[PDB]
Amino acid sequence: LEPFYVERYSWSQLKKLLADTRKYHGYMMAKAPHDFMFVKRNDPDGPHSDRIYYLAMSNRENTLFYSEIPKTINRAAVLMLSWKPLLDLFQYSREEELLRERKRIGTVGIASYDYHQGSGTFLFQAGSGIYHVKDGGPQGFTQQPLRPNLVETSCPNIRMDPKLCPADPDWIAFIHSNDIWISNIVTREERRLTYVHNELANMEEDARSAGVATFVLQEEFDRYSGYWWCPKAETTPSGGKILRILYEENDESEVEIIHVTSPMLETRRADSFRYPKTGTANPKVTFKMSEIMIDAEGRIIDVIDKELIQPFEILFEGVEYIARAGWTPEGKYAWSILLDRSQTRLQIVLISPELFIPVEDDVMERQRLIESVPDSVTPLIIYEETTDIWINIHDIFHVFPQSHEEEIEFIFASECKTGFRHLYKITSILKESKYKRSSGGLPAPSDFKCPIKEEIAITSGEWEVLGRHGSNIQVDEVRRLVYFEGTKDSPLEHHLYVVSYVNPGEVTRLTDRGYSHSCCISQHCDFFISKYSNQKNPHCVSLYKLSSPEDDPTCKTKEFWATILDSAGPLPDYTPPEIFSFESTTGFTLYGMLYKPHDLQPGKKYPTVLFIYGGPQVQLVNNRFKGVKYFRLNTLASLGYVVVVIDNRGSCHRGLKFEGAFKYKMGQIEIDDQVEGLQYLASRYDFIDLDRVGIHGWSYGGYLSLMALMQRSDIFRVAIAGAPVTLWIFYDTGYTERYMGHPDQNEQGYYLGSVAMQAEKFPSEPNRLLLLHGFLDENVHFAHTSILLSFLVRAGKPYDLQIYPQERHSIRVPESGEHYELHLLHYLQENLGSRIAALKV
Amino acid sequence: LEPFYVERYSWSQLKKLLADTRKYHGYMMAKAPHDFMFVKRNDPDGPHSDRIYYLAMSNRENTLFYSEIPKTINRAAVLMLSWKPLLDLFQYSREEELLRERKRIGTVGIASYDYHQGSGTFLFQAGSGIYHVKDGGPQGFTQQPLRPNLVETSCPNIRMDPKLCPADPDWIAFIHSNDIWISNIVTREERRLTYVHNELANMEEDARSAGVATFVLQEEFDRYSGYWWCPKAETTPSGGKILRILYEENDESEVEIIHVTSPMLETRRADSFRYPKTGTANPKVTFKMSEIMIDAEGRIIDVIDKELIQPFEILFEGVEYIARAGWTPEGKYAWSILLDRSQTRLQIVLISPELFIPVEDDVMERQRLIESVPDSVTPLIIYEETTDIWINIHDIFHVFPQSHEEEIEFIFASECKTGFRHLYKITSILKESKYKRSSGGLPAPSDFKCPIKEEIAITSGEWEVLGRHGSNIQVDEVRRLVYFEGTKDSPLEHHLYVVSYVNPGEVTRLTDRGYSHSCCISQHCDFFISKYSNQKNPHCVSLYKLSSPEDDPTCKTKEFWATILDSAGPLPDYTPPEIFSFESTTGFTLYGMLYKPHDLQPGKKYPTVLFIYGGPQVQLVNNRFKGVKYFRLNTLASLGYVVVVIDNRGSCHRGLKFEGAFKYKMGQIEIDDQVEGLQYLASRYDFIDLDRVGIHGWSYGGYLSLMALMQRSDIFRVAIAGAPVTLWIFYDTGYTERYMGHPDQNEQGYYLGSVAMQAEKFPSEPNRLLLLHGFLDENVHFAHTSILLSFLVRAGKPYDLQIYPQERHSIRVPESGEHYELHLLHYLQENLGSRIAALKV
Amino acid sequence: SLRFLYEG
Amino acid sequence: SLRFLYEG
Ligand SMILES: CCCCCCCCCCCCCCC(=O)O
Ligand SMILES: CCCCCCCCCCCCCCC(=O)O
Ligand SMILES: [Ca+2]
Ligand SMILES: [Ca+2]
Repeated sequence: LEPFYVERYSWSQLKKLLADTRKYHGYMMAKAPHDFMFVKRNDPDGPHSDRIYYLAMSNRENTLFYSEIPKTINRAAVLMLSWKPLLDLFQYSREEELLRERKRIGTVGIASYDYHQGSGTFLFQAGSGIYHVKDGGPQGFTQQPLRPNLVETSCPNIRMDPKLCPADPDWIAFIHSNDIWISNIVTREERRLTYVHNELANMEEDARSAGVATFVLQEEFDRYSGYWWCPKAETTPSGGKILRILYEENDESEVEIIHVTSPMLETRRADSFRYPKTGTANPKVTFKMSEIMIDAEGRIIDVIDKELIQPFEILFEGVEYIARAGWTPEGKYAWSILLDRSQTRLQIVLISPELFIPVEDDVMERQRLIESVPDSVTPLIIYEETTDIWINIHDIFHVFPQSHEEEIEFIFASECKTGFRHLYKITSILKESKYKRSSGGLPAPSDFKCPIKEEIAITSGEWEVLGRHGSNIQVDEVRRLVYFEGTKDSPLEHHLYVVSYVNPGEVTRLTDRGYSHSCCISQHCDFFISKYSNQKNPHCVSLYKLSSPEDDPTCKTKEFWATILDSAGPLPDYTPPEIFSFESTTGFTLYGMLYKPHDLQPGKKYPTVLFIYGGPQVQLVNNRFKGVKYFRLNTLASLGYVVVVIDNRGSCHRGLKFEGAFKYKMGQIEIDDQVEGLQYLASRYDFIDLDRVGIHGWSYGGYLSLMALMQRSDIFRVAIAGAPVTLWIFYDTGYTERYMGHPDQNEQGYYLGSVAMQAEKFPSEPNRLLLLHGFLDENVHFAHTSILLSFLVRAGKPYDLQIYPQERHSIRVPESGEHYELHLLHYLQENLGSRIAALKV
Repeated sequence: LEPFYVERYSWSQLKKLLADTRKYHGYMMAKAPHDFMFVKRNDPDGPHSDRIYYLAMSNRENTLFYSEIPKTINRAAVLMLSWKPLLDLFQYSREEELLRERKRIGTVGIASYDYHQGSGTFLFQAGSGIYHVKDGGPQGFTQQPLRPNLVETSCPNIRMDPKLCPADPDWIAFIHSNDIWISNIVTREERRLTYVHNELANMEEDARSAGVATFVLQEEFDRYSGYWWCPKAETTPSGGKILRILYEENDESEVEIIHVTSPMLETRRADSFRYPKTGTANPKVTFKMSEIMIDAEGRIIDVIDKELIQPFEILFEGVEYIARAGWTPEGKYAWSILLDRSQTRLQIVLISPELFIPVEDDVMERQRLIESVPDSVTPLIIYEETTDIWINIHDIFHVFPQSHEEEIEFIFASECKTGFRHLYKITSILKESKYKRSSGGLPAPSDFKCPIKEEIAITSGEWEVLGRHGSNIQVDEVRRLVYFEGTKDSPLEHHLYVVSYVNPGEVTRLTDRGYSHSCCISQHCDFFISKYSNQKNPHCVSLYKLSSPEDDPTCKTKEFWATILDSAGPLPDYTPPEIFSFESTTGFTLYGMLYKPHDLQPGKKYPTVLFIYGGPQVQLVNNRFKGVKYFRLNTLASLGYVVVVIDNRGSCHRGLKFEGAFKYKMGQIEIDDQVEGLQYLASRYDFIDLDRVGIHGWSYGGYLSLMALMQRSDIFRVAIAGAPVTLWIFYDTGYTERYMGHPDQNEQGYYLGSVAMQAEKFPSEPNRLLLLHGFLDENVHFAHTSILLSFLVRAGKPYDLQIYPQERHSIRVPESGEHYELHLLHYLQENLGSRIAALKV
Repeated sequence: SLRFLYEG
Repeated sequence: SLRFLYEG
């Protein structure tokens, strides 16, 4: 077995190669239809049952389209639904730019929309403008593009996070300079609701915001809004009504201020950021309520800002984070999912509007308002759970209509019982609490807890329900079923399932095996759409009609109705990887992907590149098309590199115990799994040259790339670390404390997990360590690299470095990505793959 | 002729090599005795005529020593003066740290001292403490170390820039939080004089300072103080006196604020700096006077802060910079050397104390004070000159005792007449001005000009007097001679000269040829000390007695008296370079240095490294010992590199026309000279391999290293650019506008001179461009590199980068320097010198 | 989240 | 001044 040495191209030739191969992947990199919604035609004579609305990209911008769902189909042929544009043609700020980092939005245009069923009113942001159109309500259905109607404003700055009032579709709310405003889209009345922030002041002396999710909640809990409309209006005797907005008010005064380099490099300046680093203060939080009195003809009479009767820290003992919030369907209670600092205790807490009283600096008039609120009105902890690993926040929470006065019925999901995420139907009793506010004491920990009358497991087994990144449930309250996504058939594939929530038993899979599926179920529960792919085939989007057999409504079947997006088709350059697996000495089956070198010569061994992420909340190895985002792994295979990817312990879609393997110990176990899987492949496949292994990853992947070179220089010849964490004390509260705890309670884990404290352990040979980092990174600060370099210089160790001066924790400018790919490919050539690379040692 | 390939050592082996060779250069890197002062014993029975005091380093700290100068010597033997310590043993802040960058102080300890002749009082700063001792006055001479006496304070922060009042050695002044304070070292009374700055405020809303030189003046004009004591006290009828301090008050409100990364990288923060970038506002400046009334027993009665009768912009039309200031010897006038923005007009202006009136916000009482000042009291422009190149500010300015009322007599130096710096004795008439303040108009440009009665050239020729970096004159007012340093014998050697200032003719050289000399002349004009070296011999310091022949006091001779510091001796590793020269096509003789490869093999050609500075205010090529600072050029020669250094057009010590060659055109002409000299050497010496030339330099040297690779990629294989200017708009007013003008008046020069605007012109082959930069650099901001990288990434060009995260525009931490030398040496090996480097193309 | 974004 | 400082 002699070594294969890759073709040694020049910098200009590699640029040409990469440019040519990028030229046939413009149509691949295009957003599939998403954010689907079904609206019934209610037209017996007409040929269509439903109209579906969705966001899609027809290099075009993201916009609203509709398609017509027929009542009947020609089952011989395949129906391709034509895309009708909903909107006519039209005539970034810092906060848009940051939100797009926090939401991980790579695409341009309309990101989302609201819809009010009763009126047909769409509300959506498009650039700076907030816009509305009407379709599918009492006013009927358009047969041509609608003109977007601008919501006019006197506000000077960007309006963010617009939401339609479900109680009245004439009203919207939005955030402007970190305060809540409302606007009427008919009358054009505009009103500021909160006076908490001053646009003219400096952030160093102006740290309060309202209706806004702060950095940690956007980055670590995927919560981007901080205010929630009450879904129902209270009628007044006058003939008007009261609209309500629950909102979060944040005070970031005690949160540390860091400086991130300003994008305009010519200014030689730096922007201030409230960044809660691990073990330091998170923002001081509380709930508030805006009470908005409207008259008979829609004009604002008054606005009363209201606060909790007692402090947040008293009423919600031990709570750091408001993870989620909303309202019950009738608007009687506001709900909230609350976490403690360690993120090992979750609480679902109902909050009545009667807990809020008007804001009053006058101590006399305030004391009258406190005593006017009854002692029976109190917070109701309807659910509480704990874990020795961590609470993974998700978006599953369904509240049923309130049937009895002193009961609430709901579906929630949890990993706390069995160690896998399953659905549970829960019924909680809303007792009058033991704590009485008149007595003048403080409430004990358990005084707001509700008794659990019923707790039925809807699903179970060694597999999880999916509740993140769009995955959710859909409840059919008529047939008493719940649709959900899960890993029951395979950890490598997501599938749509259905089950009864009254007498749970049979779980019916509604999607076909051999693909992974991301699904949307119609609100009417008679259709679902699946965005699906596999390792060989690019993503497709298809509509499926649901129905029951005549004899049994419980049982659910499906039938292909139409294609929304057809597969682009197998690309001739692209050879996909093979999924492999191996029984680890740790007791788990670990999955991987193998890209064999193209035109594999027998009796020859090839240089290997281990692409790695290896961190929580991600699974790289599954049955999906990897020819868009990981197209360059195939490019590496086409030049003669073996490419390997392994999902080590700690990765997701394998239950909480598997994910919990690296608790307190991040960086210590991951490379063992990677090397084990890499050694499994080498004994099985003699074409893997273990003398020439490279490792490469971004963020957590870059972190592990450094850990690999530090811990196992015997295995890994080169390490290319992209935007790595080199020091856990620099990273934030929400992430670090969840996985690693407080720094003082894990001194050794923080030490061992921080490569910058262990600079002496890196190799004394050069051409083995390449650091890459976006200069403007506000997530993984450039100081991770700068401080690592500082200690490498002190320890006499060599390094290579590439900065991307226009980038944050992402690559958005095309030239940056092109340079990165070019430099990486050239680095691997000169220091791992090529013939000159072998001579260089 | 076959190529020599350097020995290919590992990273660890090169570290060993460099460490070993650094081990015998601790004693070499030690400060020679400096800041000499001569004090007469006045003891007829005693064996010593003088005691000399000086600062010196005996790894030790810099401290005060004294030595005894005998009346007679044994002329057979050589007297070694023993170093007696003046001080006993004792029991950085941001502003010390920055001052050490601005002054280019590499050493530690006492940087300077004051001395009051009449009392023997020394004043000096040592760490945070201001200290005093007494020696050589009425109280006599110590025979043992003196205890430093701390000047006690109630000030919380660091006290900077302490100065003894020459009128009263009980009083000192100092700067504290950018305000002038005074302190009495006997009574311990302490008083704040200016209330212009608030220590507690942010610099963004607190931009006024008093007694302080701002950034541009410290960095570009070598002025570090902003206040000046009046040398004489005015007696009061009461029995006390009035002491005076002239000071500069600065307002930096309109000066741009940039952010430089904070040294404590863990904070992820950035410090604010007032940085006047080219074409933007410099600080608003004016003169002020503090009038300090003291009583009979030394207590402060009152302090009256005083301002100019009319604004600075009115009284000193067209002036941007206060380059220098001080007082006439009797304290009758304050003087100032003033520049316009373009730095093509200098003015020497006398300023009477009667021009200043008390500060009064009351408009009634102010108008009485304005009219009380006579119209005859006015600014007196005693000298004015212009140039089409630029004014080089220097420290030569001697004012003679005032003999007549309406005349002032002085020596100044200038390049404006002939294009070489020469001494001129000038006599100016102090007329009553045509402008009258009562009439209520404004003064015309010429209204304050004084007629020049006499202007005699003391020196002349195609050679310059030296007035910078310690070089100055010493005037013997008895014998009517002036001692000065100059380039008359050679541009490669500095020498001490003497000449008459009454009937100037013969210029007698007092130093021996074959060495370059830096000299200090005794205040009594009967001794001089020379710090001298040549290319072969390390620096020596010797004392020489001066005397005249019996027949002619005009003629001056010298005699070796004693050795202060003996030469360390020729170091065995170190082979010095040979100075060469060549007639350029530009019409100038250009000088260079050549390090031949050690153990030169015949019939073999060696890789060449061009070390470059090539910028204004510096001469690299001269007859001095280069085995301390440029020891690693010899190390490069010892491994087989030819090393070349050339002083191109624009460098100094060759007159103003030679220096003026790159006016408006920086970066455009320098590489022609370098290549010309490099090609001269290659035709003469066949061992120079022109196929393998590298270029390396710092600051301006790094700038030209980039220009070399950009303009002449045919010549230069690799370029190592240290802390380069890549964009002239980022650099400051004082430097850039002097050499390149305002950006709008030189659009093409700024464009052509900015490599970041020309990223496309860099090579598309990698391993040819290495950028080095201190991350904390407040002079040449890291944004020069970051923006260059930004445009290189956009243009698809490769680069290598090394950051020194603990460094500013200097390398102070030993580990940084060691890593730099190691990485550079390894880079040259792998990409220029070695056998693998040849294969790599 | 220690999760980078690059789509090409 | 575009003048670096390094003494070794
Ligand atoms: C020429 C070689 C280029 C290699 C391409 C690598 C693609 C990088 C993708 C960056 C994101 C990885 C983390 C994935 C995740 O956490 O979702
Ligand atoms: C191993 C090779 C190391 C090369 C040593 C180079 C010395 C660098 C000196 C930096 C300052 C140059 C500018 C000189 C000046 O302007 O005074
Ligand atoms: Ca997020
Ligand atoms: Ca200076």
